[PDB]
Amino acid sequence: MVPISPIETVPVKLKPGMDGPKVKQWPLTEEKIKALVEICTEMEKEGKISKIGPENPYNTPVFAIKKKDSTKWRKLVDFRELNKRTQDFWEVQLGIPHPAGLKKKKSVTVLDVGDAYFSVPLDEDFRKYTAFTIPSINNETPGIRYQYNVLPQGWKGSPAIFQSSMTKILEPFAAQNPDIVIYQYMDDLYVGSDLEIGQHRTKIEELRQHLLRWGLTTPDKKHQKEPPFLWMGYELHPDKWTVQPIVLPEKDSWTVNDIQKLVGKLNWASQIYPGIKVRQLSKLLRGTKALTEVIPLTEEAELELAENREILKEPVHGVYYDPSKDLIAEIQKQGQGQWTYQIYQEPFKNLKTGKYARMRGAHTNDVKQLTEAVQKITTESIVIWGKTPKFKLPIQKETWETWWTEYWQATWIPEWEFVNTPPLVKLWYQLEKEPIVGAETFYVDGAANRETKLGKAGYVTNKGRQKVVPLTNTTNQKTELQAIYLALQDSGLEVNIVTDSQYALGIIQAQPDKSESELVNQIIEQLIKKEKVYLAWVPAHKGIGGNEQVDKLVSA
Amino acid sequence: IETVPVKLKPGMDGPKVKQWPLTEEKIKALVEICTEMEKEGKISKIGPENPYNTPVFAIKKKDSTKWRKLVDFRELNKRTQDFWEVQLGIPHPAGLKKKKSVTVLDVGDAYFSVPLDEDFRKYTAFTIPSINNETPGIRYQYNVLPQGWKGSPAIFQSSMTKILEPFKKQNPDIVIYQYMDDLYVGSDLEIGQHRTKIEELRQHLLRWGLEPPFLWMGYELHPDKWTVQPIVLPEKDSWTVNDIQKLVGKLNWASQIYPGIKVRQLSKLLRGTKALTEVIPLTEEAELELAENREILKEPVHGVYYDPSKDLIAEIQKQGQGQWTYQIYQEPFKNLKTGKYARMRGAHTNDVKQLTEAVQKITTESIVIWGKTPKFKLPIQKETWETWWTEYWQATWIPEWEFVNTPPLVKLWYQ
Ligand SMILES: Cc1cc(/C=C/C#N)cc(C)c1Nc1ccnc(Nc2ccc(C#N)cc2)n1
Ligand SMILES: NCCc1c(F)cccc1Cl
Ligand SMILES: [Mg+2]
Repeated sequence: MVPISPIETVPVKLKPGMDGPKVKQWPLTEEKIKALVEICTEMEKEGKISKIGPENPYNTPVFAIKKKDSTKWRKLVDFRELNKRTQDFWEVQLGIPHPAGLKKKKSVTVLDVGDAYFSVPLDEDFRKYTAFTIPSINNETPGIRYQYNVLPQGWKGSPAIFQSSMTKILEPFAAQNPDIVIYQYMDDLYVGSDLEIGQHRTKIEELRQHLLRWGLTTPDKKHQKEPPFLWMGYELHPDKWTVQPIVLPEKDSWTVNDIQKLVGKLNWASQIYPGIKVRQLSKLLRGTKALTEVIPLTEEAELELAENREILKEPVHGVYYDPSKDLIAEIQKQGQGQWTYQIYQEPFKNLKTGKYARMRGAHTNDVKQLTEAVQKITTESIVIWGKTPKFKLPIQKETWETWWTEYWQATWIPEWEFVNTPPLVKLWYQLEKEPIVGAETFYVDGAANRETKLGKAGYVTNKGRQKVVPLTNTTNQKTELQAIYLALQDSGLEVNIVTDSQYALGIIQAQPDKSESELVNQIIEQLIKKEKVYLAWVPAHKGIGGNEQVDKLVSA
Repeated sequence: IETVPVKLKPGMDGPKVKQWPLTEEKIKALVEICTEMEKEGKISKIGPENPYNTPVFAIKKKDSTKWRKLVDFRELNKRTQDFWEVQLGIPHPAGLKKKKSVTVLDVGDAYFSVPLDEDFRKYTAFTIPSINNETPGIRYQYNVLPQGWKGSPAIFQSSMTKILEPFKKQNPDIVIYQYMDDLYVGSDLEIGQHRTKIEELRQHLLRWGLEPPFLWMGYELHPDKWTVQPIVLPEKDSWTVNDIQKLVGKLNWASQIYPGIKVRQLSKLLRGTKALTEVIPLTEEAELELAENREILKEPVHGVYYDPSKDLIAEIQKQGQGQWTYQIYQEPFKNLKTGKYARMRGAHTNDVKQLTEAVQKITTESIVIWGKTPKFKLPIQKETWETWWTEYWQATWIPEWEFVNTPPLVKLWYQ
């Protein structure tokens, strides 16, 4: 015999303070019992399990499943209780590769390493916790007791320990063969390269010879699976990738659950199909979660759905990553808080696409949304390619400079260039830094009784212009905004406005161009029509005339 | 050489913090660094039975071209036991902030000569990620005292004080303070003399060591010249309506800090609905109130005291044109230090780089004065900060921070 290297075993412990499982074995038909006895005898001959004596106090349920449309049973061990008591492990499956980060490969060969899984030894001190019992015929004898010597299917630690054991085995081969890539998934090894088909198959034979150093055999009859690969919802081809078919059903009425599934398919498709939109369909899911409730589709959701159907008419593919070339990310505004982007290295050959949506919030503007989209693309790009793409953005360089130099927050976007593709992101208004000479000065104020919800809003100016408006079903904050609105509505193209509302300035200093408050929206509409606006804040109830006169008018 | 027993706090597991995305250049640098560290026995590969993790990245120290590995031990530091066994603590030297020159040295390499308790090593696990997660992340744990862990200076404290004993009694007027991986050594001599006694220090750790990659660099401070900011009011010959409104607004704010501030005579001047740019003559009564407010503002704030049992809070305001204001306090309106920066270097076009450098200099000032880092209130969106701050970081510690999303009105008053 050829000596084989043992696979080093991982020490496994139970969770602190916890003991092994002690679960009752379910009664099984005479039929299933003999089926388990034969399987376990076979497994015991192969070394996977061992019969144990009666003092081991632990037990885990064993079952026999009728493999559908066959007379053959097969054995499943219910490890749910032991898994609850087993320690946590490091899972390196958390992050999956994105296809757009992969490299083109001339050949990818698949190797089956399934019979290497039940050859990974289980830590001797932990084996006692995997004990199980085959029930006896008629319960007239003790059941046959076994425990595992190898990683059991269904146990919490088996995937991580198997992956880590294979990685350690494969490490010296990969390191000393840098002209190939190896990726493990389920019971298969995928080996890709750019080598001449003869050299490539020589590397495959050398990998088989390497794996035999631990006794791991690979089927010599080549693996069924060949490119293209169906993998994690994608199709991988040697020189291109796409998502698996995206079929939007024809339905005459739509369910909560249907719209959830529709949005999920659209979200999946948006990583290579440019311009996918989901805002109006997502608005139908607001707040509700009775999965069977029917929702009438708005006309705006019907149009967005129709637009998506056209985008999904025919297949679109992405290309793979060329590390010798820069990445370019281009972004377009779509409306209603929606943004779409493409990432490419040569023109018209996208590596991937994607979208961004306005965050939940009372007030917003296009520049902030574009900034957030840039940071989301930057982060995703670091994950997938390890570098920031260069950006093509629909905002003029002068617009950006004006924004960030004057914005109260620190803000930054990396190396970028203006692309003139409407609609352009622009600044709709900018307030003055100093009071305006020759412009009328409006001293505004508003107040409301919090019991009555009755209020007043108004202004008094240096030219003696005055207005007070009575208001119903209002609040202090609403009347303070109404007073500013009135001053904007009744002034000329240049205006100085004096207010004591910390609330209103908090909003205006955030520079919104769109709001969920129709009152803020009306103020924005007025600001856009002005040439110059200076907004001055003063503290309330100090005796500041102008504000002291009209405060008395509005709080009466 | 024999390990100090270390444990976490009661009812507290190890850190499980996700590794954040790293650039190609960073991963490469870390792979090269960790391969060396593994050969030197400083770290070991670990298996999947270790579920813990702490983020790692890589930086450039100030004025150097070699990558330094930086582990973000912030969570492990919170979870690690407090170290009062031999000493309740190192009573912070109040004389350090009074020296003419304080040089900061990276002595963290010396920590690698002391083994780490074998039962605690698993809690120092970290991962070198791969681009696009195409290969499993490389998992290590420390076998020696790690840089950036709060227990390393505590466990090394006994060895350090013996290392420095000959330098200490030959130079008794020198203040030497250790915070994390940094050694602060303050003196009152001429900078040429100062730099020479710094290099004399370096020799002592050279000698004991037999090489430290970043021991030779020095970041020089001058805490004697550190500037503060009292509240000052404008001196004008003609006051417009707008000028007086801003004055009354600033005095209203200041009256939260100084009780005796009054604004009623000045507010009476605004009685009327005049144009914002119209000049208003001050009444005698208003000028007296203004003069009395000026005198009040020349005095220290009442009831200001430092409590070592409470957090330090640091707030920062962006003032435009590359200038930034900040305040350090424990209770509102009881500022322990205020200041203003404008010299932020190599960033006239990058707001976030300027802010990152401000955070580092405020933290340094905090360490010199009180021996601990403040918790920051940052005027920035979380996603912008988290994407970029690691690109400009060059300190070996990391403070904690939260984010301000509502614009402060007080910005106007600290300008
Ligand atoms: C992540 C991954 C999944 C599969 C496969 C999973 C499955 N099923 C196969 C391999 C080899 C890899 N690993 C890598 C690493 C770098 N580049 C590539 N490029 C690449 C992969 C497949 C095809 C094809 N056809 C073309 C190029 N693959
Ligand atoms: N000049 C084409 C590449 C490029 C860049 F160098 C900087 C910003 C944007 C873009 Cl697309
Ligand atoms: Mg009022």
